Amino acid sequence: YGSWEIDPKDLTFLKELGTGQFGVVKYGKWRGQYDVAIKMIKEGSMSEDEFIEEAKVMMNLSHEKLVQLYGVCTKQRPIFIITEYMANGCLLNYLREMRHRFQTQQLLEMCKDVCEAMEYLESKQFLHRDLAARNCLVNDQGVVKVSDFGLSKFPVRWSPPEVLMYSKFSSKSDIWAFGVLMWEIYSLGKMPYERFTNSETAEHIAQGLRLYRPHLASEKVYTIMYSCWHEKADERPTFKILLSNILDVMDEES
Ligand SMILES: Nc1nccn2c([C@@H]3CC[C@H]4COC(=O)N4C3)nc(-c3ccc(C(=O)Nc4cc(C(F)(F)F)ccn4)cc3)c12
Ligand SMILES: CN(C)CCCC(=O)N1CCC[C@H]1c1nc(-c2ccc(C(=O)Nc3nccs3)cc2)c2c(N)nccn12
Repeated sequence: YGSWEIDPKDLTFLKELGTGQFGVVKYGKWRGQYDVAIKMIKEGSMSEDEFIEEAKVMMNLSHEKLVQLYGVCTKQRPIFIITEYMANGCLLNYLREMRHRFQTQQLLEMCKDVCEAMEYLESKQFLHRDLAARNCLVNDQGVVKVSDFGLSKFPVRWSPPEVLMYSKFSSKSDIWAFGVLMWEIYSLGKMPYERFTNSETAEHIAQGLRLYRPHLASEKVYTIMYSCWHEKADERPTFKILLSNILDVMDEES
């Protein structure tokens, strides 16, 4: 993989962070100085050679609000993925930690960070295909970044009606999921439609049921997340519009 190939001799493992979706993740250093996360691609977990379109995606996409790939160690097994280190870990766990006592301006900033990454992915005509708080990470400064981008159990509770009924994926199904991710942020990590199963959620969504306004979301913030859930996909905003709406609310409320 040319310049993306990292020499595993340059890595030093400092602590196991936990079992990531797809293998063990560890905090470590590159050439003793740079902080990195090291994902060990689990042995025979998914397909490899042909499935390495995910590395082509990680190697061609780059944004300040996307978790950055630094390199790979593929001349060995298990394969290592070296990425930017996100000290506060997964957004969903970060939201659930009641000790942060978040103010609403901090929650809207988390939405803006994700919206910026998504406007960038929209501009490259790329679909995340699993946008949710579980796939976002938080760095030491509280900056949220989107990870596992377009990786590749179906995320029923983040899907619009046309996806659940017809597998109609579009930029608008990522808009819908983003509205659900804003709801996860403003509810401090509640499971969307927490009283329902996936099957009950799909039928209620087809019937026009929508997630309620979380207590911490103002009417203006709620209007932004609710605009992502229009039944007609063409009536949902673009990520550029959502970003301008979020910036307007931050200037007004803050
Ligand atoms: N960069 C990270 N920093 C800190 C913590 N991190 C965790 C924690 C694991 C334990 C759970 C538990 O608690 C918590 O906070 N969690 C988060 N995962 C990642 C992380 C590291 C690397 C990747 C990664 O390699 N992504 C990738 C890989 C592919 C590829 F190549 F394999 F196809 C394609 C697309 N994306 C993903 C997440 C990171
Ligand atoms: C050489 N000097 C700078 C040493 C810096 C220290 C260094 O080399 N480090 C520190 C951590 C692991 C290792 C490492 N980092 C990277 C990397 C790649 C892209 C961007 C980026 O920002 N890309 C963007 N693309 C578009 C927009 S921004 C940032 C970093 C790479 C790489 N491509 N191959 C091998 C090793 N690599």
